[PDB]
Amino acid sequence: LNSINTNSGALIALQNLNSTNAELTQVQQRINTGKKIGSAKDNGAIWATAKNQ
Amino acid sequence: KLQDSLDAGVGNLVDADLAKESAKLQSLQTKQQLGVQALSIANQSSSSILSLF
Amino acid sequence: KLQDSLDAGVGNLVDADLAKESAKLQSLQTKQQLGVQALSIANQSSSSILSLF
Amino acid sequence: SATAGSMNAVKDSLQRGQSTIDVALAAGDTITDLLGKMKEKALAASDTSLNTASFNALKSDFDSLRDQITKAASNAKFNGVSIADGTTTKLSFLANSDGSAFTVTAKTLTLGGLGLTATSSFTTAAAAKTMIGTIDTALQTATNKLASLGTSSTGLDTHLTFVG
Amino acid sequence: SATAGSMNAVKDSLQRGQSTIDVALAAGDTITDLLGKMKEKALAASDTSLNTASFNALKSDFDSLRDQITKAASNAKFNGVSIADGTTTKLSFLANSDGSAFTVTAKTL
Amino acid sequence: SATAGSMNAVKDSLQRGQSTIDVALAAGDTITDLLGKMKEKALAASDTSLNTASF
Repeated sequence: LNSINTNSGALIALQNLNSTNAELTQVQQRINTGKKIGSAKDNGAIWATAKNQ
Repeated sequence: KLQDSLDAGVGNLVDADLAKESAKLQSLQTKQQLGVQALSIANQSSSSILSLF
Repeated sequence: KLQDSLDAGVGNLVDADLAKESAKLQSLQTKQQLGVQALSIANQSSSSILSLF
Repeated sequence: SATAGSMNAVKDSLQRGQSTIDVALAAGDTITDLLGKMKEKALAASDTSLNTASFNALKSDFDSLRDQITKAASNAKFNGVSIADGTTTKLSFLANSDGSAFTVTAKTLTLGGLGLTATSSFTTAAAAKTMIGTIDTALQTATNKLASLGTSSTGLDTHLTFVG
Repeated sequence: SATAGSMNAVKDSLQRGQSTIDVALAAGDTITDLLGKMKEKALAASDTSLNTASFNALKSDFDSLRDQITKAASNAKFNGVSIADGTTTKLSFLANSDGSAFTVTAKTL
Repeated sequence: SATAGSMNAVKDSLQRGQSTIDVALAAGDTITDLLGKMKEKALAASDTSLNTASF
């Protein structure tokens, strides 16, 4: 508490902001490609099945 | 007809529903601005004890 | 429809009401600056008896 | 504090592995499109109604895509190291400050990893009819390999967040 | 004055336990997301109408997520001790200057 | 202050009841459309001029 060498609250706030930025990156990909599974990283089984289909 | 059904199945498998992504984009940009403001409020904490000295 | 209802129930369970949080943040920042000033006034107390000697 | 400062190398290794899997996934997209066009050529060649000229043009396009898969698999590298060229059985990445590895099994995307060979082709309609199922199995195993690399990349991302 | 100055060790023990539980909670969040994806994969594989290839792919992703749970559970440690790794039944922490424990039962993940 | 903080659980149970009634209303809309189709089927079957196969 009352430290000047570290600030845990800024670390937690940065973690939350990073999670929000990751969610925005996901929504931006779903918007700009129009697919919720545009790559194998999204879901490999459904992606391989859609590729074979 | 079978090729049309297979294309419809691939679209059912991978296509995203953009109508939900729009509201998700609005909420997530608002959440990003709120998280940036909260992060700045976390950054401000160290200065308060300078007044005590 | 059941999926939308379950998501609405999760939001009812855990989501915060930010409009209360804004007024709470304002009043608590004011209370924090007032607490720092009161703590400094508490720090000052030792000095008064130096003039007695 | 030393153990806390040691985590940057772990995060760097996870990002390097994610980049390698990204390049491998791009090469895999190319190889799957080429395998689909090769199934197109083989299925067109299987019909007995064609004259010799159409069968020859189809086998020539098939050989061209078969060479393109070889080169596209050859170019799948990131800073001289690859998970899909088949040079190595696996790649290990840092998982913790103590040096524990995150194993990532390699999935070869060259013709030899797909069950095909560089000379592979067809010269008769029955040979094309067998090549139909050969390309079927090749495209199937290629999509399975690409799904495995995608799951490994998602695991790298989750472990990176945990290390942070 | 000695009893008052001995309280810092108790405070340090409580902060140590708080940090250990924080690391365990992060690993538990990862394990819960993995368990949810495995529920989705098993529930998708349960359908009879799938062909063999989709069932094999769902089995492969399920096995991969099962290994990821093992790794996420293994990595949950704070400076070599863990409340969720399962290597110990409980961790004790200082509660007062006389040495009373603040027991925290382990929750294996 | 304890009584004032006690109301959150009441609001939560109230919202839970609203969600349960919403799911019940969706099921009731489906059952109502099904009952209307069954009424049409029985009213069509009631006619005597119909042949055995359509019945």
